Amino acid sequence: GAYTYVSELWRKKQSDVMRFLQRVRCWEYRQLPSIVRVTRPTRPDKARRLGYKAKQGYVVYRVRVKRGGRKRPVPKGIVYGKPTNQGVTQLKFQRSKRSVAEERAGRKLGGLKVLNSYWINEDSTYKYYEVILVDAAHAAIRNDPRINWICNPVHKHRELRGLTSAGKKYRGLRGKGHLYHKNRPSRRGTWKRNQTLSLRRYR
Amino acid sequence: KIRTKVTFHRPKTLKKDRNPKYPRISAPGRNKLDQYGILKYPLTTESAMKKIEDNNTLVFIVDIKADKKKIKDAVKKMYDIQTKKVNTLIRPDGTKKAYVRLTPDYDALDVANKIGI
Amino acid sequence: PSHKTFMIKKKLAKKQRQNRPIPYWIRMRTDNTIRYNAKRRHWRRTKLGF
Amino acid sequence: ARIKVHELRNKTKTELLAQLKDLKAELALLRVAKVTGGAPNKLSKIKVVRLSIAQVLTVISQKQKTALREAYKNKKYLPLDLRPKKTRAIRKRLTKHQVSLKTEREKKKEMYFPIRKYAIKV
Amino acid sequence: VVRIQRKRRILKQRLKVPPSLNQFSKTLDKNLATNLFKMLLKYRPEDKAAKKERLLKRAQAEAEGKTPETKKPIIVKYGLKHITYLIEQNKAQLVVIAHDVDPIELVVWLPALCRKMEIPYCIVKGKARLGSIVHKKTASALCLTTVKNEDKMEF
RNA sequence: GCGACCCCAGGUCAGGCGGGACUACCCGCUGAGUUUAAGCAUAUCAAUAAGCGGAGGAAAAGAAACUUACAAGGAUUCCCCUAGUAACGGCGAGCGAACCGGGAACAGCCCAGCCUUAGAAUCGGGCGGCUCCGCCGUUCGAAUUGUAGUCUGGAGAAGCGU
RNA sequence: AGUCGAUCCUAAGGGUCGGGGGAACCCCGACAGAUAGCGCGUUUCGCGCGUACUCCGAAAGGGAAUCGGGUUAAAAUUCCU
RNA sequence: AUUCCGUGAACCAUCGAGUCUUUGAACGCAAGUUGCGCCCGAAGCCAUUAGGCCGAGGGCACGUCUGCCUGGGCGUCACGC
Ligand SMILES: [K+]
Ligand SMILES: [K+]
Ligand SMILES: [K+]
Ligand SMILES: [K+]
Ligand SMILES: [K+]
Ligand SMILES: [K+]
Ligand SMILES: [K+]
Ligand SMILES: [K+]
Ligand SMILES: [Mg+2]
Ligand SMILES: [Mg+2]
Ligand SMILES: [Mg+2]
Ligand SMILES: [Mg+2]
Ligand SMILES: [Mg+2]
Ligand SMILES: [Mg+2]
Ligand SMILES: [Mg+2]
Ligand SMILES: [Mg+2]
Repeated sequence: GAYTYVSELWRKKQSDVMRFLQRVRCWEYRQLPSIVRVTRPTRPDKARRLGYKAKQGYVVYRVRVKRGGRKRPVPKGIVYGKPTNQGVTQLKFQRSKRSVAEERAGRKLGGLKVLNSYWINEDSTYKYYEVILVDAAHAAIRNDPRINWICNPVHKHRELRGLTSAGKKYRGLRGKGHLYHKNRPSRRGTWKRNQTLSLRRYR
Repeated sequence: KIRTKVTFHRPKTLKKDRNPKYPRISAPGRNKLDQYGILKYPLTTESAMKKIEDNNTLVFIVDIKADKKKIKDAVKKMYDIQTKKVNTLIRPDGTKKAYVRLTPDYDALDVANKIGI
Repeated sequence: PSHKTFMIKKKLAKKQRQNRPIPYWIRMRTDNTIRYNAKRRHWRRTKLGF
Repeated sequence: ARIKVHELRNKTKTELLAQLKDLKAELALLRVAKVTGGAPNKLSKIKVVRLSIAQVLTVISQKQKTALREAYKNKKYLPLDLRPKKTRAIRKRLTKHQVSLKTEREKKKEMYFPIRKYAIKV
Repeated sequence: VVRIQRKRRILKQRLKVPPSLNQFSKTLDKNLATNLFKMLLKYRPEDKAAKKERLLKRAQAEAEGKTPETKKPIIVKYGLKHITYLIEQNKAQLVVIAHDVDPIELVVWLPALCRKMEIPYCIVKGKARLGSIVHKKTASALCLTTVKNEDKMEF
C-alpha cells in the first residue's frame, strides 16, 4: 500500500523534497563510473511495474550517458557530397539515450539478459538510467514461469536488436493505425514488400 | 586506530586454496613421451658408424620434443647404459638427432651389436 | 640467414620434403591421372616468399 | 598368434600393460630392422604390431572410462570429459519440466475448459 | 568509497533541507527510545525454530486434542505494505519509523499519513535495530496494533 | 573495545554464465556517389551500395490508446485488388501508400498496484533418500526497501442462492 | 655449445588495467585508482616497509664464463685430447 | 593374416565406445623467441611422526551471477569505557 505513495511522490518532480534528493543523488552519481551495479533499485515501485522482482537472479545497474545530439563523426567536419548531406551539427541519433544506456549495459554484461530500464536522474551533461537485468542461468529464474522465457535463445541481446521497450519506442511500434503502419513488421520489411515486383506465372 | 602513513594500503585478507567438488579431468593423461616414443631408431650412416667406432658414441633419431635429460633417461631405461654427455641438433629435414657418448665403463661397439646394427 | 627461427626452419624442412618427384609406382595405379609432381619448386625460379 | 579384442577384454590392467610394453619393444626392434635394411617379411610386421598396440591402448582406455563412469554414476557434478556433449545450445536449453511450467490460472484454465471432443452431425 | 560517503554527509549538511525531510532529523530521545524498545522486545515475532516447533506441536495435537482453541497472538507488525494497510484501516495504535531509510521516499510521507489518520508515530534511529527486533537485517518501519492488559498503562 | 546495519575491497573460495565462426532469408544502427533531371544546387539514384552490430529455423509483428462514419468491422502476418490511385514533387524529372472487399492461417494470454498478518503460506544452495528432465526430509541463506496466492478492464473484490 | 649468439636489461617507441570517450569496430594511454608485492621471526601466523604496468622493444647499445693442438667428402672457440 | 561351414577378408558400409599433436574467440606473460614466470602433485631414490632430488600429469586470463570466507570506512546506530 506504499507503492502508490512512492509513485505519486516521484510524479511530483518539481517539489522541494524531490529537488533536494535528486540534487544529492546526481552529485553522487557524477563521482562514480559510467556503469555500476546498485545493490537494490532506488525506484522500487517503478521496477515492480517494469517487471523487477526481489529474488535471486535479478540485478540493477546504473548507467550514465552523455546528453545532446549526434555530431557527424567526419574528420574536420568535411563532407564529400551534395549540400543536402553537407550538414554536420544539429543532427540527431535515431535511437534514444535510454536505448544507448541499455546497449552499454548489455555489451558490458554479456552473461546477463537486459529485461528493462528506467530513467532516474539527469543533469545538463549526463542522463542516468537504471537497467534491470536477469541471470538466465540461475535456478530461480529458470524455475519461475513468468520470466524463464528470457532463457530461450531467441531473446539473445534484445537490447541490441531493439526488442526492449525503448527499442520498440524508437522503432515506432508504440502506436498502431494510419500514423504507424509503415513500421510493422519493420520499416525495412515494409519497404521490401512494397518494392517487390510480382511476376506471376500467368500474366 | 592510529595511522602513521598518509598513503592507504589495501589490507591483507585471507585467501583459500581451490577445493573443487569435482575434477575437471576424469583421470590423468597418458605419458606420450615415454622411452619408446623418445627413442625412434639409431642412425646407421657412415658418419654414425665412425662415431660408434671412434668416440664410443651412439647416434639416435629422437622425438623433437625430447630434451637432453629425457634422452639420457630413455637411453638408461632402454639399454641400461650410462651416458657421459648428450649433444643434440635438429636436422634440415625437421627431425632431432642425438649424439650420446657413453661412459668408459660401457663399450659402444658391444651396445650397438646388442641393439642389432 | 644462419640465424633463423625454429618455426621458419621447420617450414623449410617441410618444403624440402615436399620438393621431390612422384613415386614411379603411382603411374601404374588403376585409373591414374597423375603424370608428375606439378608443384616442384627450385630455389632460383620461385621464391617461398616467407 | 593374432590379438583378439574379446580376449584382451578378459585380461587385467597389469597384464594389458605388460602386453603393451612387449608390443612396444617389438615395434622398436622392427624399426631397428627397417633402418638397418630388414627383409620384407620383417617390414610387414610393423603394421600388425602397430595395430596390436592401438588395440591394447583402446581396450585399456575403454575399461578405465567404464570404471570412471560407474564410479560417478548416481552423482552430480561429473567431470567435464564425462558429461554429455550434445551441442552448446542443447546443453543450454531449459529442461522439459521448466519448459512445461505455467501459472496457476493457466493450470486452472486447462483443468476446467480443455478442448472438448465433438462432432457436427446431429 | 570512504571519500564519497564522507562528502555525501558534508553536502547534506551544507544544503538546505526541506521540512519534510528535516522532520527525520529529530528522533526519539534516548530514554524514551530505550523504554519503547524494551517494551517491543516482548512482542517480537516467532523465529524460524519457534515457528517450526509450534507447527509440529499443532500437527501432533490436531487429531488428539480435536483442534483446541489458541489465544490470538499479540506481536509487532512489520513490512511497509502491511504497516501502510493497517494505518489506512485505522488498526495501528503506534507507528515506529526508521530515520535512515534509503531511498527515503519510501517513508517520507509516512508521518503525514499517520498525522492524517491520528495514529501516534515516532521516528527512531536504526532500521538495523528495527530489523533486529523483527529478526531481519533491516526494517523500514514497525507497528503495534494492540498491547497486553498488563502493559496497557505503560503503553 | 564489542555488536547491528550500510557501502565497498581481496579471493586459483563452491557452483554457473558470456566473448568467436557462417550468410540465402531475418532484426538494429550508420550511410554515399555514379546516375536521371538532356546543364545544375532541392529532388532522383536510395530511407539503396559500402561500413558497425544481433538471432532462429524461420526471424520480426501480434491481441487496438485500431479501421471507420457503415445496416458498421474486430491480434499479428502474407497473397489478389485497392493502384500507378489519394498524396508528395525546381507540381519538373519523378515518386507513391493506406481502408474497404476476396483468399491462406488462425489462439490467446501473463504482470505492477488496496486486499495472509491467526505468523513468507515463496524461492536458492549443501547434505541424505526416492518410481531421478523431478519429489521428499533436514540445515543454512534470499526476501518484509516484499517472495508466494488473488486481480488485468473482456473484467474483478465482497455477500447470497443453484 | 654451461663458455659463440638469442635468451637478461633498458633506448626512441609499442602494447595495456582502471578511468574518460565511443551506436559500435574502436579512441587516449598509469592521465579520474583499496598497485604489485618486498624483508624479519614463526603456534604459518605476527611484525615492519610498501609514489597504480614486475608487459613488448637492440643476432651492431649494456652484458657471467675457454683456450691452445688435432680431426671430416661435407661441422666445430660446438667433435677428440 | 583369416577353424574361409567363420569372434570373420575388405583402400566395404554405418555409429553408439575410445584416441584426438602446436595454435586459433584462446585463457599465466609474450612472440620475427618452441623465449620468460608461479602453484599442486602420482610413482621412484635414499632419506623415518623430519624434511630433500626428480617428475607422470594438471593448474594460474577477463567480465559477470548466486552463495561463502576474510577485511576497510564514525557512512548510520547501540552497548561499555
Ligand atoms: K541531392
Ligand atoms: K531448502
Ligand atoms: K502477485
Ligand atoms: K567507457
Ligand atoms: K593507461
Ligand atoms: K644484445
Ligand atoms: K680444445
Ligand atoms: K621477453
Ligand atoms: Mg559522402
Ligand atoms: Mg594506493
Ligand atoms: Mg519471434
Ligand atoms: Mg484501374
Ligand atoms: Mg482483408
Ligand atoms: Mg533444497
Ligand atoms: Mg577499460
Ligand atoms: Mg623484466
